[PDB]
Amino acid sequence: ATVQIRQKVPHKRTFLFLEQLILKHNAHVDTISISEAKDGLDFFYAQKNHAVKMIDFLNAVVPIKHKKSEELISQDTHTGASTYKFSYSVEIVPICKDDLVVLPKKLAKSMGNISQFVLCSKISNTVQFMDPTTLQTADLSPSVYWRAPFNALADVTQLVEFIVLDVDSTGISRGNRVLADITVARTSDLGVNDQVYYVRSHLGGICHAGDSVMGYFIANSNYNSDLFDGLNIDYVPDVVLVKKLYQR
Amino acid sequence: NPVDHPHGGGNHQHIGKASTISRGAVSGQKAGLIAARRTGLLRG
Amino acid sequence: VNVPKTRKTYCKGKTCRKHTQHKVTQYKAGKASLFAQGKRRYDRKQSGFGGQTKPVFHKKAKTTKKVVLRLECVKCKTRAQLTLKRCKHFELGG
Amino acid sequence: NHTAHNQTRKAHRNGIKKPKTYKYPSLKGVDPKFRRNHKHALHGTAKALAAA
RNA sequence: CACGGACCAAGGAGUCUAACGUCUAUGCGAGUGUUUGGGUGUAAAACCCAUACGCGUAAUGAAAGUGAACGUAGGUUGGGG
RNA sequence: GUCGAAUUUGGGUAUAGGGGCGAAAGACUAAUCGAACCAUCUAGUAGCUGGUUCCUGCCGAAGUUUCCCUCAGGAUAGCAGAAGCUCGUAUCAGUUUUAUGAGGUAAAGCGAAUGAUUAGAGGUUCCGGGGUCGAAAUGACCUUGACCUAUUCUCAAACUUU
RNA sequence: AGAACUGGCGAUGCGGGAUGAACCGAACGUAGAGUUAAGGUGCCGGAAUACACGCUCAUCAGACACCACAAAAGGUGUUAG
RNA sequence: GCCCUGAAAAUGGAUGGCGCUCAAGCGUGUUACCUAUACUCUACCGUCAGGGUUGAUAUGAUGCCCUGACGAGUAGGCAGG
RNA sequence: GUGAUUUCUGCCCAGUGCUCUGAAUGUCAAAGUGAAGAAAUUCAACCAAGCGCGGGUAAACGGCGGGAGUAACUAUGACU
RNA sequence: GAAGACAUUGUCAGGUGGGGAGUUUGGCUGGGGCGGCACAUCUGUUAAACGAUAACGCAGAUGUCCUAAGGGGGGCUCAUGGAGAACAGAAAUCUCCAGUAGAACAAAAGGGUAAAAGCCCCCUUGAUUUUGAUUUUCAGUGUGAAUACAAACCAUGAAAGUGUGGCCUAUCGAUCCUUUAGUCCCUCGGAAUUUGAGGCUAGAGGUGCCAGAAAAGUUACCACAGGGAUAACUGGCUUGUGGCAGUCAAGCGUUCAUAGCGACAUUGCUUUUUGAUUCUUCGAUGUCGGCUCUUCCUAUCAUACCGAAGCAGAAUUCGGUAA
Ligand SMILES: [Zn+2]
Repeated sequence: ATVQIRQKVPHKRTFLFLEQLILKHNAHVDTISISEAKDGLDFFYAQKNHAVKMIDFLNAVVPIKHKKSEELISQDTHTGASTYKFSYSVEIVPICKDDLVVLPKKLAKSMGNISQFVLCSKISNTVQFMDPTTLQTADLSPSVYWRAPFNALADVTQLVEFIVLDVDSTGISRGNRVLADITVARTSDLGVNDQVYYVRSHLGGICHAGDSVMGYFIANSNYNSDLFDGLNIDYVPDVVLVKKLYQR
Repeated sequence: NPVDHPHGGGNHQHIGKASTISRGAVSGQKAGLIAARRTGLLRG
Repeated sequence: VNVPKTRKTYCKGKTCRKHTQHKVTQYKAGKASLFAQGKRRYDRKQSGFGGQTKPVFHKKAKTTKKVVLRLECVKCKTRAQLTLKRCKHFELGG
Repeated sequence: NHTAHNQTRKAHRNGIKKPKTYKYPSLKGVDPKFRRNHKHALHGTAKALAAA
């Protein structure tokens, strides 16, 4: 038997987190070989049992969808019981950890009437989203994802960094985070221009005045996705901050 | 068999989906508990 | 990509017919009015029984758009349309 | 899946023919600045040899 | 050691129509087509016929529209007779 | 197997086809049931099987190109037949010679690239990346990242001068 | 399993390889006479139990290419060097 | 070089068979011979091509006559019956 | 739904269902209202159920896995 | 007696609605199914010295990036090595010498390039308008991309010149629909004006299954038309692997290379098995084992006769003829 782990994304971020945590959890006890592939890998096993054990391990940390197919090796008669070659297709959700997502309309209305223009916030057995403009959270299971799948709007490689010119912390806080009125300037714009951008970020306490932050920039971007073209363009912000670039 | 009932069919004898039907369900779906606010034994 | 907010291009205007100076902007599509002939015909075909009668395109594969620049001559206000390649980022060099 | 057997025999049954050259090839692909003048040169030569 | 056939007789399968393409025969020929109809009849035949209409004589443009001789209807190269 | 009953049975009567009835087998509904029978639409459609009826003469192939939800099929070009038409030995030709071009295969030479070199004496440059967490203020770990000087080995075999 | 060039079979009979779609010869109207190809000439079987020089005796010899199975390693068996 | 061993598979069997041992085996050479629908010559049929003949004889030239070459064929095309 | 009697029927309301005698505008059609216009029309406000939020329910569908630390060494079918 | 302009009923409108209805559920493929995209493309190699040439052959790549990384011009020489200079060393900055490209040219690979196509500096918008011809894939159709001019207008340079994007080879898209730009041109057909709509010429929004349908499963209750084009048992071919025979036999067997066994590698056989194709049967060749019964092979377990041993006898071993 073999399991074929795939993720249809260039930057295999959750895949790299998974191959990091497999050495912590030590799930590679029965691996015959580790073959590479186009965008995932293959684990090979001499029995169906550790294939099911590896899938049961992946289904506790990774949002997956898997099948099982078979090839008849040899039909051995006098018993009627042939032997088998089994192949499992473990496919990860293609939304990584800090990804700008435009959710479907009825899906966004289903999960708590969240805003349609969200970030991803945590990858686990389920996929967690986050509104940046209000501290609002939603959860999407892999089974509900794969009925009508969708891909992220902008990858983590589309991030451009900014300089935090002001933090106004006059927002409403949930746990571990706090809303703000952060005034940022892009560090290809300050030094030549003199203009800024106001955002209601969820990084209202993680970054102070002056430091470098990293986020998406919608105003210069050029998207082609029907979910984004259905959005009201008067309510999509210009900047979405995702993470602080802590220099050390 | 699945012609005869919403509960029918299968390789084991199980209902499969939730057996509390809705109140606004049509005639032919109402096979179970019709507008069940509670279910189950309370304490005994 | 980046483009300057102005460029000296050939103006096809009747009074100019020369290299004048154009202000460039990005072209955004119109509002897709409701009395277009293929909208009146579509509504008349959709009204009734029969369900969805026209195909609804689903299998999208592109991830960018072609950038169209609208160039307005400063002399005679005649406009032209250039097109660039597909890019993911596009701003104007103010 | 692209077997080129019998294709040369099929090509050589009805011959492989030359493109049959003529006098005065077409001036449709030549330089237009030359062709515009060659029109006037031919017209002037005809009008000269007409009244001779 | 693929499928049909035990044998015999009779029946049994590229037809007709509407609109067309190429080629051929015929009639007339910048015209052509009598037969919707009328007259007539030895009576579903044959014979005779007006007006229209179809195609052709002119194209081009989305359309409004415009609409084919500088010249022994042109010059050169071959060309049967 | 059961045999005094949830028993067996006659006659009457009710339920009719996407309907009935079912102590539930998709069972039964006139030898028909995972949707009865009869007539019509109907000579339903089939890129799929089978058949396709006289003789002789002359000429005679293709299983290949391109596109197709295309691979038991079409269109398209090719091969082939028929009708000819303009001419009358021209222009040509699956061929050779002469002159002049293009090639980089055989042969010929050739020596190095790191993984597999049996890696020695080891270097210790401590160069970070990636991921998780991180009111990121400060930063932790999962880690991986370099052998180092000469140089091994008979051809592994990369490549070109001709 | 997949290609390159040519020839062929498919579409093809005839002489030969006992027989065989593809090999050798040679492509076909109906006959007569002559000469040959590929293959053969003890007998079946048309044709030399021809001629010339050698080798081999096998208690499963060997005899028409495709072709219808054969190696490494031995034998002072025999012959030649 | 030849022969033997190495060389084992299941119905009874295959240089085609009988059989062959100074071969009817093997290597090589020289002749003679056998015979295909092939080559050569002749006759006839057909097809194609070229040419002659409306002197005017059966006004017909559809014919008649002279010469040469050729003839395989599935799917298929055409022609004469 | 389970299938006499005896004896039990544990822990989960996150998910999916069902339900509510909970908040009230977040979305919200047709009609109606207002504004611009010559008008066709366009825009805006309001906006019912439903959805979303909040609660209940497992003899409803169903589910019942792991890691670290507790000193000399061990981590308990213990405690964090 | 109750209810009362509310229910009811009629018509529109939103929610719910597998209870029911109609459908669909791509292709390639060493079977199908996963996986992959060999489905639109690019480089080297397969590929066998013009061109053409296949495989789910191999090594990679594309769906991007750039107002400069486009265009013109001017200066200059790169990687690397050596020799020197306070801190300064392996390795900061400066100077000289050698330096045919061993550097760089956005990105795969290949080609190309030295008063450059590289590195700096200056000026710019030829990344423009009009449509034709041509090359590649090719039907000599489309799409994409290039090539050389023509008529304009420009840029740069003292000038000759060069420039119609990127040094070259990839970097992308029809009809219908919507929308923009232009003559402000045509039409709304009884005649007008203004909105509105429809046209013409060029673009954009997209079909990546990339010459371009809008689409989930199951059937062990299944059905039809066919298929040995293709899996199923049997055979045919094949020997990787399964078995046995010889070949050199390191050593072990008490220093006893063979009375026996065991290395590396090595030649080869039989179909009596694992595998590989798909050739025969898909208008059916009845599918495991056992019972029954006959015959054949030898690669001999026993019996017969020999020979050889760390064979004294006894018992064993090994070998020969032998079915
Ligand atoms: Zn102007």
